[PDB]
Amino acid sequence: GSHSMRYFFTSVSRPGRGEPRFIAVGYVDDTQFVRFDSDAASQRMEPRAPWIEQEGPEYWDGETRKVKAHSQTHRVDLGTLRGYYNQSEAGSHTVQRMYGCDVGSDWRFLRGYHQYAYDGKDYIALKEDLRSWTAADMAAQTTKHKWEAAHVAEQLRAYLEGTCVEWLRRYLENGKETLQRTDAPKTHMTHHAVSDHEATLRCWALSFYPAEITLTWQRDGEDQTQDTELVETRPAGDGTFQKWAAVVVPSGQEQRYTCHVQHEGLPKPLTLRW
Amino acid sequence: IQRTPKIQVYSRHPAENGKSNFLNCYVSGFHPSDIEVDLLKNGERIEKVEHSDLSFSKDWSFYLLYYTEFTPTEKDEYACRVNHVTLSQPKIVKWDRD
Amino acid sequence: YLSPIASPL
Repeated sequence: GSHSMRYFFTSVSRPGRGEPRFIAVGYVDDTQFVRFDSDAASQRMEPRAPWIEQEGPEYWDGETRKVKAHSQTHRVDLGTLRGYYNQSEAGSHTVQRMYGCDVGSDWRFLRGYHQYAYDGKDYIALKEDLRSWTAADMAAQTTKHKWEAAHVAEQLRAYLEGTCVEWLRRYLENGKETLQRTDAPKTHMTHHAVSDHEATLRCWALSFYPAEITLTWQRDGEDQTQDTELVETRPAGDGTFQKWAAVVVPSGQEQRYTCHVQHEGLPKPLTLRW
Repeated sequence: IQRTPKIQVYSRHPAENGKSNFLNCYVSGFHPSDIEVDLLKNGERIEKVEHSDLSFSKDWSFYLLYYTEFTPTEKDEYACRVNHVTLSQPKIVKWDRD
Repeated sequence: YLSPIASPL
């Protein structure tokens, strides 16, 4: 299938003393590969995947230089937003930024995005045309006006359509053994008797990558969504992911029910029964 | 915006006694980002606790994995204690093996 | 590979 590169940035003001906490992370698909923390001792962009260590000092200095420019933009943004919204200097506030590009299975440009939030609310986002903006309110309209005058959008379009996808291809090549390998779910099933009448069945999917997964229950070959639970997909810690789903069933009727697992790393979707 | 954290507490691998493992507490769906997370062994807090780099989802809500190495046994209980502005008091989730 | 410019608001 497709792939993506995405950076995520968070800036948090500290009003009593000093500058804001700033954290950046880089992802290729579901794999963190770089990071910056203002509170860390290095004050450098740092690798978090083996295949990015391949890169020389010049890369690391460039990335450190850009990440600190991002840091400063956000520092400035917090002040600008404080005055736009008439807030006092007593409060801690948050700024968040996410941008990135997607490519399809042919590794050619598909989409790009860039969105920005203030205290966890939409502020301004780049439209899919990569030529116009969506401001959520009148503060963000002023920004929209500034950025139209300054042709920010065109700068971003150059990056997203050009450089972003070039470096994504590079990363996918240099991280071939992991980034282009899918791991299939390791699946099993547990039972839990709550009373003599009521049994709970749980379908587990473990140790799979990428994160995208679908777990559905059937009864006598038909989709059941009643009396079922499905947890948020959660990370294992070792690069892979986990997810379970449960259904409550009458005790003695367990054989009627089936869990159905769809994942990119499975040629045919799986079926389990107790 | 204030969002209250969802929490899962779990092992990296199916758990067997005497067999070294990782205990995870995944906190997601929260806002703001200031949050306290502590893993507990028999009620007493654990010290060698790592956590992932702060990120967020489509909806702007933050998420974090806290983790630490551990060896289960039949006696030891494990839990995740979480505090956040949206809570009147700390939220404690016990690790069950399922 | 980060964007080379981060234009402020």
